[PDB]
Amino acid sequence: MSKEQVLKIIKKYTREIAPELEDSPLEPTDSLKKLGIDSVNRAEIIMMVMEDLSLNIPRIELAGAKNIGELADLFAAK
Amino acid sequence: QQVGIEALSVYGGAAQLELRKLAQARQLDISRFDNLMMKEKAVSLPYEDPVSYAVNAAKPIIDRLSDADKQRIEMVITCSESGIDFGKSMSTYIQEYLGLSRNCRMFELKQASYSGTAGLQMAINLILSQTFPGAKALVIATDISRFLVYDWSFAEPSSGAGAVALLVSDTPHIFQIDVGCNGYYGYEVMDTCRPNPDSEAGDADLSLLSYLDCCENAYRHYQNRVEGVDYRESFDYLSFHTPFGGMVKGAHRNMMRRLKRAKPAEIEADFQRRVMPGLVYCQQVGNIMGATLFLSLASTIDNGDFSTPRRIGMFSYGSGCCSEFYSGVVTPEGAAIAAQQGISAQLADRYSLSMEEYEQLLYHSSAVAFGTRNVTLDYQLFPGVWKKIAGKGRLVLKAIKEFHRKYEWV
Ligand SMILES: *P(=O)(O)OCC(C)(C)[C@@H](O)C(=O)NCCC(=O)NCCSC(C)=O
Repeated sequence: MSKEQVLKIIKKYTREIAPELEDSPLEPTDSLKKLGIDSVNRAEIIMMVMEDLSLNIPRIELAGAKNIGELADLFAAK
Repeated sequence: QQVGIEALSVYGGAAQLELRKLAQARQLDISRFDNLMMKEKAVSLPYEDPVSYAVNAAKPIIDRLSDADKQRIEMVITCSESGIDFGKSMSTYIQEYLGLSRNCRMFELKQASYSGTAGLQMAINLILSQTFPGAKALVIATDISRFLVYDWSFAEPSSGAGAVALLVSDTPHIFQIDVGCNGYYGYEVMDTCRPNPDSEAGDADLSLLSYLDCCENAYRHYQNRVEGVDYRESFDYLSFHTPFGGMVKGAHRNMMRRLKRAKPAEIEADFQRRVMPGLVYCQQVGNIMGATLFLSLASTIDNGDFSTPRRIGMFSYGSGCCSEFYSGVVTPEGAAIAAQQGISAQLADRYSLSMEEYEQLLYHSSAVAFGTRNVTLDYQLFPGVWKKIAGKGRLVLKAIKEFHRKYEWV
């Protein structure tokens, strides 16, 4: 699966976690914090994406991304 | 062989800050911290430190003991990430001001917020070793957040102060431990740390993911050792290290989803029944580090239902990291004893700081920075706070003289 495909899955769960962003555009340089999703929900998004992709690895391996594009990259690499 | 907590006593500080005032002062929505289940954090005054917090936590336990039973305390373990010396344990001061026996092993234990559980397990093993039949251990988890005015800014809303004292023995009136029912898991990770005195550094997002990984793995280790255990059916309540309530809700949800494939409404009902009782006192003190899981246990006991004996599952985490899942049982009698401690009343009688007083307190905290050789405390820094302490038989830090800390009962 591609970086761009993964990014679309991240966008879906972000909009699901934060319904006020249903219609707004989401750039790969947007950060969940500035959007601004709270600490628990930022982890929830990561875990939903993991489960969607059946990725059974330590959650900490998805830490450290500064924006959703970098998060897409992180997932893409696994 | 019977073992566990014979007595439990808490000190939640002399003052607290309402997080809604912190939000209003940062022009955040008041619901931000409500969303995260945070209400108040306890705040240490300059004339308090982890020793005074520890002594105030333990004093009621020692006060109730016979001279004979007090002399049976032969180990004092202080569990902290807020130490005051690189070599001298706080246990020496604690022994001095509680009047404990000189025939006593004394030391301090460190692994972020896992410290308390580690101390408790060591005390348990002393009892189980049967090396000294009748000996008791005093384990005190004690921590403050003395941040000076940052690396620590991320943690300001959550970083509290408190201590919980445990007396551990072969007559566990409060919490009877399930012996051998332990799972643990850890690895090196830079999630948060305290690499400079009076500070903290970290990536909170990494720490939450690490907490979740450990919650799953420590429990799986327990499950591998305790045949037939079920995450819903075997535990009447669940207590957790609680950096803030919202993340405990998230962890419980993750566990229920994975282990029980539970649906969202079912998970939220289970949360309210089994986890919310433990969060009640935690929400009034904030993250009190190594003591938080023990405060959650005390909260579960006061706020849950103990009309028949109940099993509580305990999850401990400390950044860095290490974690443990373990369990025990509380009876109706134990719950009745714990209720007499009056924790809720203690917490309600603390001084409610304004944002102005809080900012001044941060500023004045520098006087008692780590490494201070000489300082004489002004107890009238905040006259109104003093009025809430004076006459209650509280220990406070009076002075440091040539690095020697001196305390006073006020
Ligand atoms: P997010 O919505 O960005 O908010 C994070 C908050 C809760 C504001 C922040 O204060 C936080 O995440 N604090 C928790 C960090 C922490 O202390 N974790 C627990 C470790 S206890 C320990 C030292 O082991």
